[PDB]
Amino acid sequence: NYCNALIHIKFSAGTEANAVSFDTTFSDFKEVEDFLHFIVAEYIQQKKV
Amino acid sequence: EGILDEIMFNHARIIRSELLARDIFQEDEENSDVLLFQLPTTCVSMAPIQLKIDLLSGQFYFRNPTPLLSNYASKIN
Repeated sequence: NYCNALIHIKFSAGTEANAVSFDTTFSDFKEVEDFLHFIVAEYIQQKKV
Repeated sequence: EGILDEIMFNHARIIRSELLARDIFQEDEENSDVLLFQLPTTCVSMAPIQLKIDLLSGQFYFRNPTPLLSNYASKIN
């Protein structure tokens, strides 16, 4: 609508080329930061396992 | 024009004072024409949202309304 910001996030885990692990939409930057932090923590845990 | 503006501001102030008396919106110290509504954005966050009154037609509006926020502002109107 020329003013609102919509962020579409597609995170594909390293399992398959088409098995999209997560695909979400966001309109609040705060939730964007929260989900980014959660994804970073999940990646760190995956690297720790 | 000045009389009309004074009547407009007085009506808006009366409505705002009624809302404050109902204790639904907290008082904004910085702006006397802005109402603060407490809403939790996340589980732990507890943040205020600024609602303002149109000086011309008198419909409540948010500063950066989300689609749900815009829908419920229209419902308020």
